[PDB]
Amino acid sequence: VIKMKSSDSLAFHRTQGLMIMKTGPNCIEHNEALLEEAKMMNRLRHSRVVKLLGVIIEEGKYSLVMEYMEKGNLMHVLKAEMSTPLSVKGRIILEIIEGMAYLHGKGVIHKDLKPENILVDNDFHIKIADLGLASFKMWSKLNNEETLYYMAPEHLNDVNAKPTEKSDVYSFAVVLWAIFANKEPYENAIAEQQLIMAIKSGNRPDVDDITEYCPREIISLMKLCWEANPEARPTFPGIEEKFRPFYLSQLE
Ligand SMILES: Cc1nnc(N2CCC(C(=O)N3NCC[C@H]3c3cc(F)cc(F)c3)CC2)o1
Repeated sequence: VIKMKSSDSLAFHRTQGLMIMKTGPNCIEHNEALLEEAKMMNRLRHSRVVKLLGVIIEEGKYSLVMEYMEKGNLMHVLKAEMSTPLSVKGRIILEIIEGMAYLHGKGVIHKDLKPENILVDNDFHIKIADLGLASFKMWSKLNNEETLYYMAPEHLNDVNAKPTEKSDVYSFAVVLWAIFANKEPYENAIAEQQLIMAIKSGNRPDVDDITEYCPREIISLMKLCWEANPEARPTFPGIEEKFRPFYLSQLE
């Protein structure tokens, strides 16, 4: 089931086309649990969510195979020479909301939503990725064996609090900012105790640090989504209800 061979990093699959792949002694004790987890994550099927295409479960060699995304991540695309128009940026936002509302609907809480986890195709359409394996516990353990700017403040200096749907809504708010500032927030200052405590105090990325035009509605949306109280933040279906009419009438 959903098993690949190395005989079948950018990888040209033998029969099913272009794909992205991410590659220790074999431990038969965890192979069944890894295969079960990949099958589980493979059940996540949405137009704006990255599709986990396959796995390579071989002796001492483990790999995860996802689909190809030509233009790389959202930060790479924003920091490019050619500027991205408001209509494209607004579409990217709507697609992020859709992909996140799908994940939340399937009980998946991202925990690590950031521009590096938003992949872009040639046609500037996006897909939500989990490149840091935050939603794979079995496979994350293999990766570790012998950025905090998008993190909700309830998790900063508090590892034990269980993340929620509202933890992702906070991350979205900073992605929203980054889309308009065309850069990473907080002047790219090393994640420090000064910075963590400041964010916890109430500090947010500088809205006035956005030089290009950002509509009134999008500033309100990011300010509402990065609220200190998680209960005051909207849901992704809630955000969609307001954002889809705004994109159609004003941004498209
Ligand atoms: C190279 C390379 N480096 N990493 C990988 N992976 C690991 C992440 C995988 C991934 O994005 N997903 N798995 C299936 C659905 C999707 C997903 C998206 C979310 F927004 C949240 C999720 F919980 C899961 C793709 C393969 O391949």
